[PDB]
Amino acid sequence: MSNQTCVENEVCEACGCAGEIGFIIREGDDVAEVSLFGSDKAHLEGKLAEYISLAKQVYANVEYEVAPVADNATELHARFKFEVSAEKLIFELKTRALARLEHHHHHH
Repeated sequence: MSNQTCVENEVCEACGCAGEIGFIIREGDDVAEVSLFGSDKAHLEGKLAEYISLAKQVYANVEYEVAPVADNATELHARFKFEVSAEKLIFELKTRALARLEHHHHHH
């Protein structure tokens, strides 16, 4: 609960035996990762609906999958499948801007 941060990264993944059964979408250039966070799952689900709208807009019949998320997870793990890496940069740019609302100045 220290005021100053201090996350230990050092070694990560690899030989981590993290999981064994296949269920998530195979990683590749045609796959993109999305990380969203908020007050809780309820708010993430609402914001998630908007994220999908952009996905369909950028790519028609877009496919996506969401891994297990707890109610107090505060974070949502989702993946999207497009056709080229560019879609990830354009989709991620608009998706981040949507949540970060960096478009235009103040509302008033």
